Amino acid sequence: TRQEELAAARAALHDLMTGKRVATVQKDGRRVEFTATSVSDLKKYIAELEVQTGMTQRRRGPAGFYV
Amino acid sequence: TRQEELAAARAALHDLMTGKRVATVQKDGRRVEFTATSVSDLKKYIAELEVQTGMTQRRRGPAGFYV
Amino acid sequence: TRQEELAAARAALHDLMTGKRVATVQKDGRRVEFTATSVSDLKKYIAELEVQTGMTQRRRGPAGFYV
Amino acid sequence: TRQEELAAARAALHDLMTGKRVATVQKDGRRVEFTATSVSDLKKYIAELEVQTGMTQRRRGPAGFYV
Amino acid sequence: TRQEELAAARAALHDLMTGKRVATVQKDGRRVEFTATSVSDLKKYIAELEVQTGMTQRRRGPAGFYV
Amino acid sequence: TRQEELAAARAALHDLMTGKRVATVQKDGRRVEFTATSVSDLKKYIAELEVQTGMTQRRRGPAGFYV
Amino acid sequence: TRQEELAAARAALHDLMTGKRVATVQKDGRRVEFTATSVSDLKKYIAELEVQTGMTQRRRGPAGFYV
Amino acid sequence: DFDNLFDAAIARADETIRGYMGTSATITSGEQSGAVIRGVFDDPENISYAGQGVRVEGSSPSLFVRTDEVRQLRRGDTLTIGEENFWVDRVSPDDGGSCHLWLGRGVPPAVNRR
Amino acid sequence: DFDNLFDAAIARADETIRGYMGTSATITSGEQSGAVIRGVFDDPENISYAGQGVRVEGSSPSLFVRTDEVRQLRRGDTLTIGEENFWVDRVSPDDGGSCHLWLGRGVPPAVNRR
Amino acid sequence: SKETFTHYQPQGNSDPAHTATAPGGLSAKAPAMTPLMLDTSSRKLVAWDGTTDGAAVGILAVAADQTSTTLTFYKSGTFRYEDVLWPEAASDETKKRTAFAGTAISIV
Repeated sequence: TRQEELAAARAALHDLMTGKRVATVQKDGRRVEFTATSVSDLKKYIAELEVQTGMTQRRRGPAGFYV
Repeated sequence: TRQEELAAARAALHDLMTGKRVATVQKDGRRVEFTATSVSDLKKYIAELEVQTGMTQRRRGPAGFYV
Repeated sequence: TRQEELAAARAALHDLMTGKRVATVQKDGRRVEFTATSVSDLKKYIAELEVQTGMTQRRRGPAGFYV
Repeated sequence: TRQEELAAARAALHDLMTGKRVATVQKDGRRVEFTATSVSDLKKYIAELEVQTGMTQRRRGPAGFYV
Repeated sequence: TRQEELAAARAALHDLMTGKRVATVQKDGRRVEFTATSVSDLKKYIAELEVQTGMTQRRRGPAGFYV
Repeated sequence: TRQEELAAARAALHDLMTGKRVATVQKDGRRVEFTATSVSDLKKYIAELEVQTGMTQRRRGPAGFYV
Repeated sequence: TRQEELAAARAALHDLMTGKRVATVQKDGRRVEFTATSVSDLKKYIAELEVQTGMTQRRRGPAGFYV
Repeated sequence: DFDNLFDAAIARADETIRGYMGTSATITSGEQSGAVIRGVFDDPENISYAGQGVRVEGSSPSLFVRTDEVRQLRRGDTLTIGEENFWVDRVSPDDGGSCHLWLGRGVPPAVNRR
Repeated sequence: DFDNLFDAAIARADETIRGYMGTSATITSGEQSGAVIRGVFDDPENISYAGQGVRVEGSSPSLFVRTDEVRQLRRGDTLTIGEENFWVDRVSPDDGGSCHLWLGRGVPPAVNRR
Repeated sequence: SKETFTHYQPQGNSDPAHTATAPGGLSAKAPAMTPLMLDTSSRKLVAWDGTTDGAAVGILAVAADQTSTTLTFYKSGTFRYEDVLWPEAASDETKKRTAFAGTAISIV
């Protein structure tokens, strides 16, 4: 249950980036709203979940040097 | 009784992160707000809950060096 | 009379962390609200109330060194 | 009239800490609220009165060293 | 599906920069609002998604010197 | 399809500078609020778009020194 | 359109300085508002558009010294 | 359970308000017979003059309990709130997670079913 | 799509509030026959007294559905709210992105037109 | 209280044992050093049933399961018959011995 979690979180990230993270909804007496996260913490959450799950490698180890 | 609360906190983290951490709910004449927190505190709480629970290893004792 | 105190403090910590510390409740003509407490201070209170009780240790003294 | 002061202060501290310190109450034409006090200074005050009254020993006189 | 949301995000950025990112819309008790972002994060998101997708080169690797 | 974007952005900057970047619109029940941008990021967008598009020579590099 | 653009911008700047940078216009049922801009940014925008325009001398090249 | 993502929130809201406000009363008679249910009892005023002066000043008790246990409540059955005694005379339709209960005093007047 | 700059935002808001608020109602009979729509259902309580005491306390169901999915809905056909079934008594004109479907209970009473 | 420190000699020849990686579709926990064949329908990697003849493609190098999107397996070399996790379907030894014929994998 990590792949669909990744998909949902990434879709939420993309829509928040573009236009589609709705915060409040109102129905003239039936209204609610949700708290909002931050772009940076959402991105690092995405990175953490993808690295912990079984998808492909995304980051290598340091960097070699030679003359 | 650590597993159920660990799972609940993880699901709440995901739900808050994506779009659905509802803060106030209002039906006609009936408002109620649940206080909200940051995300770093939630992450450190879920990490400490997992580590105190008899879960798998997540930490390594420093790191030795060899030539 | 401290075991239930610890239980209440832990439950409050858990619900506040996930979703369930209501800060205001409004009924038509009947609304009340409670002051909110920071998570760090609640953790301080949890730790001190737990250690002052006769329950088992969660803490040990400083560690020495040897070659 | 000191021990009951101590008990009331501790009870109020616990109530504030968990969820219970009611800030405001609204009835039909009854808006009554009380200013909140920070947990840090509340703890300082309760500790001060506890050590002022005839309570048992909590503080100790520094700490000597010996080889 | 990369270029589609690339173009969507670019268009959203152009809109926000110009004039008409809808912060909130209401009509007779039907009120909704969308969370806002920052131009910096939107531009860096555009850049990173462009790098992830198969767009042509935009940045290069340092620059050597020679007399 | 970048020159018309440049023209639109320049016109938007001009009207925003003078008097004519509308924030809110209200018609007795229908209201629309648009996100507020700044001037620095707007002119940064203007500069980046004009340099990337087929706009003519406007920028030159370093400087020479001689006696 | 540089000349009339400059004239309109300068007149708007003068009006903003004096008394008539209208922030919002409200008639019963219809309320709108325009975004508010700073003054220094407007002044520097005026200066740069002027120097871009083929108007008269406005700047000079550093300064000369002689005993 | 709730196919809205919002009815769960409204149910949490209603249980929270019923827990932090109101009282618990024991249903009397009816198909529920002996049972205890917690609601939020309020009671405004109502005045009627009838003739010139025949003022019959009374009260309009309401309970507003959740919909789950209010089912198969019917009308003729009674209800005791704390120490006082009442009886249901009207039930509002569900607003999503609850409904208002209107309470008369004393014994319900007859049945007059047929 | 439409020369509004505002109705597009209205439609997006309507879709969002349909998604986050309301339930899925399926229609039966009529030219739509069987179809599934998302709409926010409400049921305010209304009472009439008529003569001496004729309390006929009832409900006024409304659904607030988008006109696009309910084009040529007519009036005679029925509707089902999940397990419950209704019948459209009237349809409001669209306000720009949707309208309100006002419903009655049971079966529509005859036709009575010719 | 008789601990036997048996030496581990998985391979049985001097030929090199190269590895390769490919996405896998194991439906059960697959221990290392296990024969596996390419799926007929999905063309994915699954443990060899022991009944299909010649369909086996290699020997699993490292342990994996359903969660493992891809996996590494031996593609060249020669191993011993004893330390191969044969499926229980494989009854007679001779077909197991000849199972990897025609590939870079051999058994002894």
